Amino acid sequence: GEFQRKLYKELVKNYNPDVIPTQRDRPVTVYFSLSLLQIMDVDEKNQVVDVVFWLQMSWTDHYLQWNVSEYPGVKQVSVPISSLWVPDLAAYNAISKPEVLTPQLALVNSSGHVQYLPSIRQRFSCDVSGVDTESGATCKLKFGSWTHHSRELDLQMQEADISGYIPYSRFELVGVTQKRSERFYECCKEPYPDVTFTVTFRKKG
Amino acid sequence: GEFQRKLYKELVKNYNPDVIPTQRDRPVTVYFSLSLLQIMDVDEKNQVVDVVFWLQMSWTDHYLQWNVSEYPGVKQVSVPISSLWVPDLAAYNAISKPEVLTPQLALVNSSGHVQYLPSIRQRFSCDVSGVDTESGATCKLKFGSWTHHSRELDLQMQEADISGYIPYSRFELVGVTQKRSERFYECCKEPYPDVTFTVTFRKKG
Amino acid sequence: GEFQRKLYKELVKNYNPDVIPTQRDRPVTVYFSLSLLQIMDVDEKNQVVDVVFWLQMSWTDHYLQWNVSEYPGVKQVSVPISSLWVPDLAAYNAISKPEVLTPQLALVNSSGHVQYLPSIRQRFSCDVSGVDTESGATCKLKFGSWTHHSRELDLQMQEADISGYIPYSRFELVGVTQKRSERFYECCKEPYPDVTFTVTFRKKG
Amino acid sequence: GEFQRKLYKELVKNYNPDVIPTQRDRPVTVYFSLSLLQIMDVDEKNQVVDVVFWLQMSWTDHYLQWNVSEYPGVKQVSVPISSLWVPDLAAYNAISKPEVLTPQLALVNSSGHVQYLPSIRQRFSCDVSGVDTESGATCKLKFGSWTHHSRELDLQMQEADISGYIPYSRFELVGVTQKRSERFYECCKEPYPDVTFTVTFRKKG
Amino acid sequence: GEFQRKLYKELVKNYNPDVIPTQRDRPVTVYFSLSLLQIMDVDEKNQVDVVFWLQMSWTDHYLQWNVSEYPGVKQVSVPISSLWVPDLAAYNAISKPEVLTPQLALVNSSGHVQYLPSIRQRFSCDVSGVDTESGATCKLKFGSWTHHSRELDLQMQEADISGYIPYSRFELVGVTQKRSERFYECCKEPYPDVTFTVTFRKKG
Ligand SMILES: *[C@@H]1O[C@H](CO)[C@@H](O[C@@H]2O[C@H](CO)[C@@H](O[C@@H]3O[C@H](CO)[C@@H](O)[C@H](O[C@H]4O[C@H](CO)[C@@H](O)[C@H](O)[C@@H]4O)[C@@H]3O)[C@H](O)[C@H]2NC(C)=O)[C@H](O)[C@H]1NC(C)=O
Ligand SMILES: *[C@@H]1O[C@H](CO)[C@@H](O[C@@H]2O[C@H](CO)[C@@H](O)[C@H](O)[C@H]2NC(C)=O)[C@H](O)[C@H]1NC(C)=O
Ligand SMILES: *[C@@H]1O[C@H](CO)[C@@H](O[C@@H]2O[C@H](CO)[C@@H](O)[C@H](O)[C@H]2NC(C)=O)[C@H](O)[C@H]1NC(C)=O
Ligand SMILES: *[C@@H]1O[C@H](CO)[C@@H](O[C@@H]2O[C@H](CO)[C@@H](O)[C@H](O)[C@H]2NC(C)=O)[C@H](O)[C@H]1NC(C)=O
Ligand SMILES: *[C@@H]1O[C@H](CO)[C@@H](O[C@@H]2O[C@H](CO)[C@@H](O)[C@H](O)[C@H]2NC(C)=O)[C@H](O)[C@H]1NC(C)=O
Ligand SMILES: CN1[C@@H](CC(=O)c2ccccc2)CCC[C@H]1C[C@H](O)c1ccccc1
Ligand SMILES: CN1[C@@H](CC(=O)c2ccccc2)CCC[C@H]1C[C@H](O)c1ccccc1
Ligand SMILES: CN1[C@@H](CC(=O)c2ccccc2)CCC[C@H]1C[C@H](O)c1ccccc1
Ligand SMILES: CN1[C@@H](CC(=O)c2ccccc2)CCC[C@H]1C[C@H](O)c1ccccc1
Ligand SMILES: CN1[C@@H](CC(=O)c2ccccc2)CCC[C@H]1C[C@H](O)c1ccccc1
Repeated sequence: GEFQRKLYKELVKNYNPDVIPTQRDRPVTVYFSLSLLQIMDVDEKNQVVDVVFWLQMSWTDHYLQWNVSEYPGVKQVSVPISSLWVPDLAAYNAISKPEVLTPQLALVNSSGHVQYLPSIRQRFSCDVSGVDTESGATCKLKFGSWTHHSRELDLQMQEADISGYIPYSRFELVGVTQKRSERFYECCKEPYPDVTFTVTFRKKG
Repeated sequence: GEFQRKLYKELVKNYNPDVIPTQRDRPVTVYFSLSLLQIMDVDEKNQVVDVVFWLQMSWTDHYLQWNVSEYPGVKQVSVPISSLWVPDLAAYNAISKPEVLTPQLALVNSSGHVQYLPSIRQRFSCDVSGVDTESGATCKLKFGSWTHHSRELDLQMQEADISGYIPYSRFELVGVTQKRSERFYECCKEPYPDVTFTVTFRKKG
Repeated sequence: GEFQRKLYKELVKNYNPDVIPTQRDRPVTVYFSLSLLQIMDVDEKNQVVDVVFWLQMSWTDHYLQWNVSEYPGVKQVSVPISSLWVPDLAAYNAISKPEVLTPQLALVNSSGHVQYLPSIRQRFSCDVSGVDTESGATCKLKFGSWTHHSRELDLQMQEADISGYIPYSRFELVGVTQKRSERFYECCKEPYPDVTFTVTFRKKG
Repeated sequence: GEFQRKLYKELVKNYNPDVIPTQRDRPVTVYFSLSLLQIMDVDEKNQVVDVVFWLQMSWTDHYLQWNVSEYPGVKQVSVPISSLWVPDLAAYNAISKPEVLTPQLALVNSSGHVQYLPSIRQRFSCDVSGVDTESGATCKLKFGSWTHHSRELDLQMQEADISGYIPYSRFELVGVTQKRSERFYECCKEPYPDVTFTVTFRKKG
Repeated sequence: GEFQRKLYKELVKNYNPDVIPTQRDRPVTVYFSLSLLQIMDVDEKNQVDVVFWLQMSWTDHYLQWNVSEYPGVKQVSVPISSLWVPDLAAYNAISKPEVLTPQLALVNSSGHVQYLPSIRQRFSCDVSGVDTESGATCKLKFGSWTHHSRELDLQMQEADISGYIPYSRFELVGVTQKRSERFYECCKEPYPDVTFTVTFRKKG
């Protein structure tokens, strides 16, 4: 429709995707979830794990809301992420650039709530020593904002999800636990929240 | 291509390729089919298939129609996909980005019917255990829109053909099946359709 | 440079690189040749041949012509292919993207004749069964417009060249034949021409 | 506050990111530091070392400061590095392109002080012969500006950090030492500074 | 600096990087040299890998300024996007060049440009004699892909083997350089190429 086209036009007007959408007194709450899909490979020589996982990120961008009466049918839109602000979450212990497997698009409803849900393949540093033992190996996948502290970006975990782990992998996914931490570095005065997903796994047999 | 040069300007005038071209608010019906060309490799350790395949996607974009009496010779135009809306179809169980082998061009006729026919190479998660057996290994290649539900994008399948499959391959096709489904996700209130290409194959011998 | 600079401004003005420069009842004739330089590898398990070759494409684009008197001294210009229309030739049986090795520039003279001469590495589907037999293996490299039928794009062979084939190669180049075909598809009224290069080769024993 | 939005647009206004922000014929002082995270691999045949490290770069950009009373709650911004000048530091003995593992953003505070802190994977030419010996192997990681001399870009080093080295690597990090050098080249009229990080390491066992 | 900022603005004004800055209707003279830093690998089966420092320099008359008008500014560092660069091709490369260094050129007030990319690239070569005492000899052939010798005058400077790493498994026996001029039965004018010949053998 032309309404959806006017709306797309207006969402981008006077909008800078480099500007985190805070409102004074308020940090941007970003809800964050990682679903492990497949353990692609263990490098026992170089201490590396290769994983495929589904990230779920959502937050409210209040510069992106619209009155639905002015845009009758339009209740959500699908938008390329280059055109809006997205959390600068970094994989603290990645040793490779992420390979995004899915279309780089976000959903946005009329309250300005954004949902961005990439599927990603990425290699991480990990001690994979015990992978062929009963206890298994344990990898920490650690994520957090690279440039935004707690009072700018409040990173929130959502519940752990192993439901997506492929059942025919040569690795048995023993468990996944998660932890949110606020670290002080002393670059900065402010703490930076990070979310850590702890994956325990072992060779089947 | 004098009339052709005039047409190309009018088509891109006030056109936003981020916007799914609904009307009513009809879903855009998208016709989808996969023709399998070559099974490039099986990874029995990591459970992956490497395949080369030919997609056929077609849909009607109503903003892309013209009066043919106003452009005498012009029945059809060849257009970069970067300038028009294309379905955001994702391979749900891919573990690599799709590698597009063919020119990224679509054919558009005067009533707005678009055809995009890329040949593609891509790796998928798959249990390839029984590839040495006589019942062979079965891989599900699942495709669907990433951000559009049923009432926005009506994904319909067109019939499979295996005649494109290369005959001098080390794998033989034992079975092929396409099938459309409509599932709910924890996600959304609207169902999302998908098309699943199920292929069964084995080592020759 | 004085008139060259002004001429470059004019060639891109009112010019659309997406529009095939046909005229009513006049296809764009595209002269096309392949010169094999080296056979990098043969994959007998996966049925792939890895080749380096030089393509030579030439055609006339009447929108690219100019009056030499108006630009004295300027008889040809070197132009990035991104800025002019180029033939959308695809490698039909390629299983990888082409790796263009040379600068992506085309030479254009004042009557609009374009020459584009890329050196390319690409991998193709092929039955290399006979590579160690020295009746040899035979690969067919197949090329054609992906979106223009023969009354839009008139694909013409020119005599192939093997003088450039590497003499110290692991593989002995037995011979190369070329063939222009015109094939119909159940889809379209108009046939689509292709050029196929048949290369026969064998390991040096 | 929409003061962040106001500030960003002022920062990029009348600003060129290709221009090093010198004042008064005074050089831009760039403070530089390297923290070694992991030695991914040693290639003893081709004499290559593969490493992941964290660079710290900071400097003052006088064009990028703002009076904080004019933009109330804004004390620092997060900014894509393509919108501001950043040091063109190169690894002089790298044998691969640097792979940047983190978001390409820089922090900037109101007095124009910038912090850019990429984590990076890169391979370096290095004599890795002694890696099995007790004295280990020694690799110079040599960095400097590619195009700015001492009087434009005053490269200074802060102290390196081995506290980030992963404890479960197959290589023990014996030590990292750093040294700042400055030399004339016969090529150019002005001298160039460089910072070299000398890494000693051996195989556990 | 504010002088630099407004100088940059002026250099790119009306400037088209696609246009070889021929003046006059003589060539742009392009000075060209190669410094071998490391032989990374040989593929004796497929007959093929090196890391080298290219040096290129030429005058772009469009890029001159008067230093009186820009007091401090004697040279600037610009992205090579923003200016014309030689379309030099590696005639026998079998891979795309991986450019290791920042893509920046130096330009001085006379419009003299220096572009010194460090590059890793694979080349076709008969490496079969590599273990032998006579070694393997490889040719690295470079030249303009679209400009003939009266648009682009390719000239070679002396080669630098001082940068070759001493701890390589290959010993660098010798390097020579030659400028040639070839006519192709197609194109009126000749096209000049500079070819660096590299002889090297396995140590031990
Ligand atoms: C766009 O998507 C977002 C994400 O789904 C969506 O936002 C959510 O909206 C609901 C309802 O407006 C929010 O729920 C509210 O939160 C507060 C405190 O957190 C509660 O107090 C509210 O609660 C209720 O209890 C009342 C009793 O006094 C009842 O009368 C009332 O009915 C409520 O049951 C309320 O639940 C929710 O917090 C947000 N979530 C986020 C992450 O913001 C938004 O509505 C969508 N936009 C549109 C236009 O649909
Ligand atoms: C543009 O292409 C479409 C698809 O090939 C043509 O449409 C079909 O037309 C037949 C009869 O006209 C219908 O029975 C089908 O249901 C149509 N299919 C779809 C998907 O719409 C259409 O005729 C072409 N337009 C022109 C002007 O030739
Ligand atoms: C532009 O280039 C074309 C192609 O090289 C020139 O045309 C050829 O002209 C020769 C004689 O000059 C003929 O023998 C060939 O058969 C032509 N080839 C083709 C493909 O047409 C053309 O003359 C050039 N124009 C100018 C003004 O120099
Ligand atoms: C911007 O950041 C810089 C660097 O963090 C701040 O400066 C340092 O402050 C300490 C404490 O007074 C000094 O000892 C250092 O010498 C400063 N470093 C530099 C490079 O100047 C600076 O204060 C910040 N600006 C504002 C407005 O907060
Ligand atoms: C710009 O650079 C060129 C080359 O680096 C300078 O030119 C040269 O002048 C010296 C002595 O005057 C000669 O030995 C060189 O052979 C010259 N080289 C060339 C290419 O002409 C030139 O002077 C520089 N411009 C300024 C303003 O310093
Ligand atoms: C970037 N840094 C915080 C800011 C900060 O610490 C910092 C900033 C500037 C200078 C010095 C330190 C933000 C959150 C990430 C953290 C980075 C971590 O050290 C790190 C670096 C490299 C690999 C793994 C982890
Ligand atoms: C992408 N997602 C739906 C959209 C959506 O989930 C969603 C939308 C908005 C918010 C939260 C979730 C569209 C239909 C597919 C489904 C994805 C499937 O679970 C999936 C996830 C990861 C790998 C493979 C498959
Ligand atoms: C793309 N196709 C023709 C058009 C067409 O078929 C077509 C048109 C419209 C609708 C459906 C199909 C144009 C000429 C090329 C041909 C390609 C060949 O099929 C093919 C497909 C996959 C691998 C190798 C070859
Ligand atoms: C690039 N070079 C200087 C420029 C310059 O030398 C030069 C300039 C002009 C002409 C000839 C040489 C600038 C500062 C860095 C220095 C680097 C080193 O040379 C080098 C080159 C190649 C590989 C490793 C190291
Ligand atoms: C491309 N060719 C000249 C042009 C030309 O020959 C040519 C032009 C037009 C028509 C026919 C041939 C320009 C200068 C470079 C030269 C290169 C060499 O051919 C070549 C081709 C492929 C791989 C290696 C080398």
